Amino acid sequence: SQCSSTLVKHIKAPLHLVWSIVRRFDEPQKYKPFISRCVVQGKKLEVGSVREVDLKSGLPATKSTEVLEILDDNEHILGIRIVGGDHRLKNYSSTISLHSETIDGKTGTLAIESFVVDVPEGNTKEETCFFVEALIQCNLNSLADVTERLQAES
Ligand SMILES: CC1=CC(=O)CC(C)(C)[C@@]1(O)/C=C/C(C)=C\C(=O)O
Repeated sequence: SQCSSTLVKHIKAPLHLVWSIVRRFDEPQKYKPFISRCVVQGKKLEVGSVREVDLKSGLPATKSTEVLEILDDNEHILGIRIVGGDHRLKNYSSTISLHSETIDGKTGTLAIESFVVDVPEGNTKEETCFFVEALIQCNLNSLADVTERLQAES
C-alpha cells in the first residue's frame, strides 16, 4: 500500500547557514536541481502555504503543487506534502530535519529527510521507492554543495 524511507547527508557547514536555505519553502530551486521555477502567493512561509513548482524540461513531470505542513525554525524541521501535478507520486509527504554535529573539531550539519508515498497498483515497493531515494539523495548532495560553497565565501 505505502512505502517509505529516510535519506541522510553530512554537510560541512554550520547549521544556521544550512537552515537559512532549507527553510525557504518558496525558493527550493536554490538547491533542488530539478526545479526551474517556484511560485507562492499569500503568506509565503507559513503552515498552509502553497507552491506551484515548475520542473526543468526533459523530466517525466512538468508541474507540482506542494503544501507547507511543518515549519519549525527553533527545531529545524520543514515538512511538506505533494498534492497535485504531472508526476506519478500520490500522497507523498516528506520531512527534512537538521541536527548539529561536530566531526573533526569541525562544526557541521546533518540533514535527515524522510518521506512516505503511495505505490501505484502497477509498480512495486522497490520500483516506486528507489526512484524517490535517488532523487532525494540528488537533492541532498546539491544542498551540501550549495551550502559548502556559501561557507567558503563568508
Ligand atoms: C523532481 C521530481 C520529479 C518527479 O517525477 C516528481 C516530482 C515532480 C514531485 C519531483 O519534484 C520529485 C521531488 C521529490 C521526490 C522530493 C522533493 O522534491 O523534495
